[PDB]
Amino acid sequence: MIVPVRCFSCGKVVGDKWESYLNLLQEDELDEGTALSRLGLKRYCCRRMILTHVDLIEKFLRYNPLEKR
Amino acid sequence: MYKTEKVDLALNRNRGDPITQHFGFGNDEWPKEWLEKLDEDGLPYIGTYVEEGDPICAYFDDTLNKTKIKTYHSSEPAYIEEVNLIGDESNKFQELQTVSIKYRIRRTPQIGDKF
Amino acid sequence: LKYICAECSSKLSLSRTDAVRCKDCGHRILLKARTKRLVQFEAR
Amino acid sequence: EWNVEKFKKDFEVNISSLDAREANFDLINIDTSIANAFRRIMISEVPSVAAEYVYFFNNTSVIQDEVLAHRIGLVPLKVDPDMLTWVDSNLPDDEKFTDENTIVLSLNVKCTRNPDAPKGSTDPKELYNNAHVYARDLKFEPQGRQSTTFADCPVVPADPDILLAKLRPGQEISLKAHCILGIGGDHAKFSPVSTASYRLLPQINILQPIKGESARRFQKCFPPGVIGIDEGSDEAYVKDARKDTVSREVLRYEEFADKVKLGRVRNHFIFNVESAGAMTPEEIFFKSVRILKNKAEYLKNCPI
Amino acid sequence: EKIKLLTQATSEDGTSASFQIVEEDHTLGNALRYVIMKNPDVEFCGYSIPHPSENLLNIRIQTYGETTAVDALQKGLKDLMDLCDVVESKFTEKIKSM
Amino acid sequence: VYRHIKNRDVVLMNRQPTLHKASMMGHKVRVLPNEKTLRLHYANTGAYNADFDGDEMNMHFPQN
RNA sequence: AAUCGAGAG
Ligand SMILES: [Mg+2]
Ligand SMILES: [Zn+2]
Ligand SMILES: [Zn+2]
Repeated sequence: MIVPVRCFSCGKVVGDKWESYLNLLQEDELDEGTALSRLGLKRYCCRRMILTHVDLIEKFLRYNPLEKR
Repeated sequence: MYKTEKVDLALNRNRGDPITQHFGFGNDEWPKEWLEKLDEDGLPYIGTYVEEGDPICAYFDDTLNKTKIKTYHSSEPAYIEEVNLIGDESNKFQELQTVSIKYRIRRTPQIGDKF
Repeated sequence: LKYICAECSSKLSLSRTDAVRCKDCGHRILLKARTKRLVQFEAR
Repeated sequence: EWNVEKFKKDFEVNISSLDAREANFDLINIDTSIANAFRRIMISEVPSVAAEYVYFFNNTSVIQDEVLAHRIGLVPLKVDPDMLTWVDSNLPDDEKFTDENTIVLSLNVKCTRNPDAPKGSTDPKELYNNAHVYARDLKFEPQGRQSTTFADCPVVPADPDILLAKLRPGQEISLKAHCILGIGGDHAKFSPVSTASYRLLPQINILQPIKGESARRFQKCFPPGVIGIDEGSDEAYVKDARKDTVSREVLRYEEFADKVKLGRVRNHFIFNVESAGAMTPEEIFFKSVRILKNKAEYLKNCPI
Repeated sequence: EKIKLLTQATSEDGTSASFQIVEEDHTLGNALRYVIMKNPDVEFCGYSIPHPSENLLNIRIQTYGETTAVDALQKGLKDLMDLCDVVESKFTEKIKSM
Repeated sequence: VYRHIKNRDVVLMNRQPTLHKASMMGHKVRVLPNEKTLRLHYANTGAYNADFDGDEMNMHFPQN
């Protein structure tokens, strides 16, 4: 749903890199491998954690029971 | 895991007879210990942690002049997710005879689960 | 204020022996609000 | 015979690099029995500080309380583990936590809609106020003597940019997290290394000369700085073994099937250590060595 | 409580004992076994974990004679301590050198 | 004394369908600290026709 | 308690 704090396999903190990954994908015209490398993700265990994240939290957040729609 | 149970206090009554059972607590002398699972309107606080035998919703029944509680029937501890008050569609105004209660149970992968 | 209308999402207080409906609009579904309480957890 | 002196004569360390997060070094003339002991202690036994007990006061967000507490337990904290003691579990909940072993973090954040947001704005940071919750929002609430002992170094996450949660207007989070000392063999959140491991130094035994164009392709079968062409004679030689990642691409050609043997130096360990952020990798290694020694000393002094 | 001598397996002269250590695993077991197998007086040495889900380590030491299994265990533990000390000192030397 | 089942007790194990008596044998109980499944050695799989992909089997505790 | 439907080995 929301980005995991750490990589499952090794434990490297990858929770602070999802927004940067999106920025490097959108603003810069970087491919996914280049963006992951420039974030500091060398092991494929760490690369998959960001390369394959879905970010369903944004779709969950549109159903807000506390604000008039 | 999410499970929704429906507490329908209108089970015993039928077709316009008075409201024998009302949600909440009466003026009796009931144990104060179950005030840490239930609100002052006889409903559970959202986010509470329920187990076996913990109160789920308190009702005051006039036919016995006493305050009884419904309890959680499951050996797996759960968390109260949401409580929905349901009112009947009839244009005649009534009290609440139905609250829906949602449970959240933590399904951490254990030894025995299938992948 | 312990209830929220399921459609207009306006906080409303429902007294006992009172009609279970939103005061603003005609919705008969109400959601219990979560109030401030201590709830311990394990960060595990 | 084997002796501590005969080990001290031959053991040596070659630090290849050393940062505040990652330290790469070598252990030579040591046994896997001890290198693996060091690696296992680094991963599991070296203590660190992580959030353990979370006391929610309100959570109207989409993320549920147990998930949020798990995420708050995962975020690493820049606390020197020596600055606090160990929690005595047998003590009652009232007196269990004290100013010398517990660090209190709080997170109070409400989301309100931004009334100045432009029309057609899709950025949550422009549409809403506090639509994102970060680890940096975890304020540090010192209590007792730590108000003076931690004045030199306030407790902050090693990664303040960790996206803890997201919010929408009306929603809010109010919680307290108690942070204590623990080890990674109990829960993976207390592990102070992103990953600590080693690898034997590869050996590339060239058996027959590879003179000619064959040297160009043989050198093409390895990482770039592993094989070189000798200036004098057109011969391939092993420049740097440490640069080799053992992928056996040379074995996939029958041309070199009987010209090279790939092996290892069974005593030459290349330790690569990364730190989560609470401690430096060199100090992690030093603590693991000390832990092994102290556990052996405890066994020695234990009556039998 | 930490270290226990299994009387059902010990020898009368003390030259073949078996030790049960709590809260230990391969990390200490393998290091201690390797170090004890450096004593020229020990005949048999090994470690076993009865069940992985229990934190109990078993150490067997059989000596040729002239010592005991307890003495061999003490020697191996002290040698392990000295090995750790020399590793620490050499690491610090190279840190300061850099 | 209705004592708890110790390690010196014996138990009867059975996996349905019971096609032959080898599919119902006696086992010495070894009490483990962690999980909530019954742990079986691999050599019993031939007798029970059992695999560890979701199979469940009964465990009867004789009383006299 | 039946009946129907979904499953597991
Ligand atoms: Mg089967
Ligand atoms: Zn990883
Ligand atoms: Zn309404």
